[PDB]
Amino acid sequence: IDLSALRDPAGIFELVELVGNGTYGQVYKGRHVKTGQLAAIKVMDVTGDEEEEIKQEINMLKKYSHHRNIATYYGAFIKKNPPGMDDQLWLVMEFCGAGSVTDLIKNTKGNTLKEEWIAYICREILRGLSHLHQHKVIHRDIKGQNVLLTENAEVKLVDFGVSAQLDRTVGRRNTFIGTPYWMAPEVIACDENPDATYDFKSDLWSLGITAIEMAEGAPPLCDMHPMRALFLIPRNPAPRLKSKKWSKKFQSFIESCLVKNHSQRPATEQLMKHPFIRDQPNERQVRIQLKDHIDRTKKKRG
Ligand SMILES: CC(C)(O)c1cnc(N)c2nc(-c3ccnc(F)c3)ccc12
Ligand SMILES: [Mg+2]
Repeated sequence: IDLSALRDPAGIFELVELVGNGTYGQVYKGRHVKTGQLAAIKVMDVTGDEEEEIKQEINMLKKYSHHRNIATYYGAFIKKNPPGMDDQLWLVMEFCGAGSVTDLIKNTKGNTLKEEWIAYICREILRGLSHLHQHKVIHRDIKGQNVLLTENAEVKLVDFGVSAQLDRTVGRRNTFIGTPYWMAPEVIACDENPDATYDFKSDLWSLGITAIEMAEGAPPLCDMHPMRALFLIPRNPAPRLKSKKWSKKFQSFIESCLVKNHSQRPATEQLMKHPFIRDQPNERQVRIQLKDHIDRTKKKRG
């Protein structure tokens, strides 16, 4: 890509406010100057050292974010600064006004979501992942914070900042990256074993952890230092839901994502056939319930 070809955003997009109290770093609520359309705008310095990472992120946004379960890319802008000073890059995308899944859990009594909500959100994440995996992309940072909701309760993935683009379906990677509590054992192995590798199945493990996060309010081992969780994830039994209150169908779905040996872990197509994902006869009411929660939360703040 050509960063020099990018337009200055003045008169096109404007920054309104930093989002989520800094939880996502330099991500802003923005607005189109002419139409008033909202957007999320990620702001970064263009240093010569992060060129490959910036290119990977723009390429993912440009090529794959049109899918209904990914927050859509609107374009990129550059604020040029004088010689010796770093230019700033803006990546502009769809604004998911209802916030994250982590926020949904925080704003729900008992910090636990109903199974029917978890089935709906997991299916939408799996559809977004299936689209990415079909295009040889590994997201590598699936977690509740990167799963957002629109005001209409549509589910959208964000943040391609640590993603990978493979050359073949069976392609492998070895970068130790991601968020510890959600990381698959085979990704964790790359920190201390230089010969260890992984593949796209790592995203399905992260999805299973995200489902536990929605059910129990936090991923397993959340109450421990991340270095201790990294030590335990490869050696502990695969996580399961603690309570037997959950349906056997949901318990079975978690048992399916959370296979430690990734060679034996299912891909998205096999997981989307699971009865927990496949059978959703109340999805219309789930979306009404989610929209009612969204509307109430918006009113409660002021
Ligand atoms: C309302 C909310 C939860 O603050 C929001 C809303 N809409 C978005 N698209 C957001 N996007 C990101 C995001 C994070 C990392 N890399 C990105 F490319 C985008 C973060 C927050 C977003
Ligand atoms: Mg989209």
